[PDB]
Amino acid sequence: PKSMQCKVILLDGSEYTCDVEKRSRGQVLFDKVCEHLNLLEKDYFGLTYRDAENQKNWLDPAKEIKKQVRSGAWHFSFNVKFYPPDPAQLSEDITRYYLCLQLRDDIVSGRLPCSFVTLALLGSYTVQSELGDYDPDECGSDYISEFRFAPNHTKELEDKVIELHKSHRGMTPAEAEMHFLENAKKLSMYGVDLHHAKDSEGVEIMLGVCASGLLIYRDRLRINRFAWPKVLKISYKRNNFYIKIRPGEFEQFESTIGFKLPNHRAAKRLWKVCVEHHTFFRLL
Ligand SMILES: CNS(=O)(=O)Cc1cc(C)on1
Repeated sequence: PKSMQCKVILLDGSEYTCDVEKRSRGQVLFDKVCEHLNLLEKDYFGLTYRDAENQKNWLDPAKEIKKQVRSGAWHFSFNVKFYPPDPAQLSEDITRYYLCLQLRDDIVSGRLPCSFVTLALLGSYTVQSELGDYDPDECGSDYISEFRFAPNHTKELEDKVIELHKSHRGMTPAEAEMHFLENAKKLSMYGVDLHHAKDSEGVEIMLGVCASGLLIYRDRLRINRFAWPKVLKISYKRNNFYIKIRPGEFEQFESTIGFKLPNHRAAKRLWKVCVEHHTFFRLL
């Protein structure tokens, strides 16, 4: 029984290595990584790989790993797939922990834009969670944390992290992680998966996929939103993505909105993440 070596980048930046039978479904590898992480609330997470075009794809747990990675290396990342709008209601602290680690990467990467004050406040909770109570002995007037807090670090930002860290004396790691999440969950790009696209007129837009629905970013004043309940049918054909928008009261017909994606693979990927978000965040 032939086994393939799998390498998974964990959210703390370390590498987990295991073996699975070469005909294994994605669920097999996912279960091994989740057991390694002592993670029970597995439903919010998944594994990503890079396709032949270097695009991030979700590893489908129902399908063979080899028929997804195809010609590519068996290298993956462990990531949050469904960002909970209500992190307080997750049953375990360790779930909230992995969600914080993902969000810290969302912030440092620039995928999750954040004001100066929120960067400093999120930083201060991470520092409290990881070092515990503020200690002056560690930090002088010229202190710069090992912690990456932001896409661009400034001395002013480091100073504000410390000032807020001082206010958190006695806060437990679980408590600081919950505060991190209560702030992060409010950011306008929290849990928004962005896809480049063109509207039916050729104008360049972003489509955002998240808990509350499909978002269409056209300009800083032209932002459309389709709550999942208002979405009957999601389809793709060639380079095109389509959503069937439910008839308004007393309207005779559904409305159809069409987008142009860069290529057929980009259209399919957007369709799949939409269907998965629609299913997941249909109901409670
Ligand atoms: C605490 N989790 S949440 O995403 O905020 C709500 C939710 C969705 C599903 C499924 O289970 N719970």
